[PDB]
Amino acid sequence: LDLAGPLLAFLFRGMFKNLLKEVRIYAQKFIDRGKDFNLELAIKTRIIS
Amino acid sequence: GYKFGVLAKIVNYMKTRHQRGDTHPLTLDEILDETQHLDIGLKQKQWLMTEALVNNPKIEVIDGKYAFKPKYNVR
Amino acid sequence: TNYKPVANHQYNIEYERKKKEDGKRARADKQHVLDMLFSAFEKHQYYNLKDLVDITKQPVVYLKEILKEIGVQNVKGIHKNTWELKPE
Amino acid sequence: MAYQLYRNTTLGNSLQESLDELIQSQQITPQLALQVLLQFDKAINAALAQRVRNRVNFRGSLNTYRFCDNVWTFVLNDVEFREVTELIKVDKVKIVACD
Amino acid sequence: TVPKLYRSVIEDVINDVRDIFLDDGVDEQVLMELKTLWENKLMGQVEEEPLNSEDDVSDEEGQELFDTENVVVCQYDKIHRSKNKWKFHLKDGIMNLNGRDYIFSKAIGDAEW
Amino acid sequence: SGIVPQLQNIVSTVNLGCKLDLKTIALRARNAEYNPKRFAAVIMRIREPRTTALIFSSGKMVCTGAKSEEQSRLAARKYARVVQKLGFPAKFLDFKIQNMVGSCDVKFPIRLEGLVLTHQQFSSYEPELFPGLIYRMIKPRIVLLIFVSGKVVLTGAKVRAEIYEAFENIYPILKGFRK
Amino acid sequence: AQLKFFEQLDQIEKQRKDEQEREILQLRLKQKAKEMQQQELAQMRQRDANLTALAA
Amino acid sequence: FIQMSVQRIVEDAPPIDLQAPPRYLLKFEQIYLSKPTHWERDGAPSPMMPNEARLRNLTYSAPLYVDITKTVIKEGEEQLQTQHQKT
Repeated sequence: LDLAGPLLAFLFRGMFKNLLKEVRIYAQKFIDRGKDFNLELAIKTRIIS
Repeated sequence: GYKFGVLAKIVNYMKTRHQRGDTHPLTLDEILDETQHLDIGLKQKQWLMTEALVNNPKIEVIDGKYAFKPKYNVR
Repeated sequence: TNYKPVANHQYNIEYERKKKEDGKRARADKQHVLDMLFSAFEKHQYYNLKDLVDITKQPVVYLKEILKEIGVQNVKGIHKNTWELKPE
Repeated sequence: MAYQLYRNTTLGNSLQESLDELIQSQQITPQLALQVLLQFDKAINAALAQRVRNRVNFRGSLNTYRFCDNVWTFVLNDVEFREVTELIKVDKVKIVACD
Repeated sequence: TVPKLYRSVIEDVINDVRDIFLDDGVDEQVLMELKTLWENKLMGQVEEEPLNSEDDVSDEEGQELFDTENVVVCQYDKIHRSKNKWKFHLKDGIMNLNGRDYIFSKAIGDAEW
Repeated sequence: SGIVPQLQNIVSTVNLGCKLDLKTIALRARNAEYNPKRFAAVIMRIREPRTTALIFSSGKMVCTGAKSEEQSRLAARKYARVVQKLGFPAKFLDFKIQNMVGSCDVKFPIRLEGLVLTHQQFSSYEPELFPGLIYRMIKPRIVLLIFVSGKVVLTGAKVRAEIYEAFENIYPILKGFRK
Repeated sequence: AQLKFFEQLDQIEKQRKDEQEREILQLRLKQKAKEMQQQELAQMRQRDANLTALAA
Repeated sequence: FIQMSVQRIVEDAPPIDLQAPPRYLLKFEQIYLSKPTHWERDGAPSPMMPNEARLRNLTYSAPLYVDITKTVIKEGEEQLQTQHQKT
């Protein structure tokens, strides 16, 4: 039986994979431009929320 | 690389001469002295003379001395 | 403590400082630019404009003018149409 | 083919005069003299960069200045070169700077 | 002090030119002779086009022509100016004041225009 | 009103009518500096008028720092004469005063909050960006920086008449917000 | 002159080792590349000498 | 879920490797969770009671924070490690 926990765990794993994906994209653009990147700006909270 | 941009520089010098207006053909060694090509090896110069100078359409050969063809371009 | 108010981001000020210190590329004389271009072509037969700009350290427009004067764009199977530094 | 700053100083002038004497004597070719000057420029730049570890100060007034090709040509008057160990007074000075 | 630095510079220069003297095929005695000689030598105008209406609007240009006065040659890291004053972070360099030479690493300067 | 703004800086542009070599001007001029990496023009300074001029290869020059119109014109002529003495065919063509800056004090503190509330259409007061209130006068095209200390700086004027007219217009408004 | 020629021959002897060094790995090519790089610096470095002579 | 799975998922998420030369490494270390909070239009946080959420059509959610260590290797033989607490 998949209760609230395991189901939410599956969703959260998917959304965290996403979050790291956009973090990688955002940081990669700045790194390619040669300028350092702001970690706080790299994070999209709306993904998980 | 080696021995290519020097040839390009010689050809550009010929265009500069033609913006100058000196129709009289010039000696290749004198051109080298003007363009600071003394350092380059002599064998490359000989290969240029035998092959590249004749292949270049703009270049012409008169009385054993190489210069542009005043007929090719419109006057 | 997250997203604390700040006049300018540290990365942004560092990048701006680097840009200001480096300064814009200057338009050098045609003779010197041409000599550098010919030297580069000796090292490599085919050059992309983006890397050629880095090698020459000249404004893109000025370099494009000088390169249009002599070199010619060839449409090729390497990946795209690129400049050819050989005048002919 | 280098920075070429210290040539127009006492040291560079002495080296140039010596090279001129050898050239007059045919002992050395002008290309060799130029090579010697280039090597001297490299060595002197390295030596001043490395073996000098003293700070100096100075004050005064500026009468002229010029800049071209990253070359400053300041012209100061009534300069006082102050150092912790000694103080030097000069009526006029020309500061040539490069980078 | 300064003479000792000069001797160290001599050593560096000779060591640096040895390889060139081998490359050019010249005999090594040239370096000895060079060092000997070097040491010995050391020790209502409506029509405004005409600009002639003003004269003597310049100064004597012979200072730069002479250059006989004291001369400082160095490298600059930062040079700032705020509307009156010129500020100087000149790094390691050489100075020729009254013939005697001075050596420095950090030079700080303030001047007025 | 009894108060007249006093000019702090004047900008004037003049065409020399001939192309120039910036490197040659930098090498031969007295107080000129040329950094193509930083700026594309040559910056020169003359102390007696106490002004700074930027000279471009196109032959057009901009003179700034002059406290008076006569000083600006004389400084522009002096710069042109220096360039001419350097051998170029420099002339004095279409000299014009592009912008004038004036300053003054009203000698009383001002309530910028009330002023902006009354004249929101022309006022802009953002203490976060700049402590001085920016007022955009329409009838004269003048921008006024008004400060709580009473200092007023007018800019954007082409002639001294605009500066004086703008101050005359603003003074009655400021007097109504005296603190 | 003969002695000088013999000395010169040793140059070619050691240029053989140079080839074997390419065969071990190109040293000559590397030297040529190094020479190519200096040209630009020399031109920039040179530019200063002509103007400094005019200045002083 | 909250105590074990969220933290374990964050830990198991591979470190982010970036390079394009300097290279950056991002590692998520610790999970922090505050009490359910609601932000007023003025931006002032305040605890959100479930009855208030029901009445005001809010979502009974708790802010989630991660400790993130960013290490940059500049290839200059020095690496700078900076930790952002509770991002």
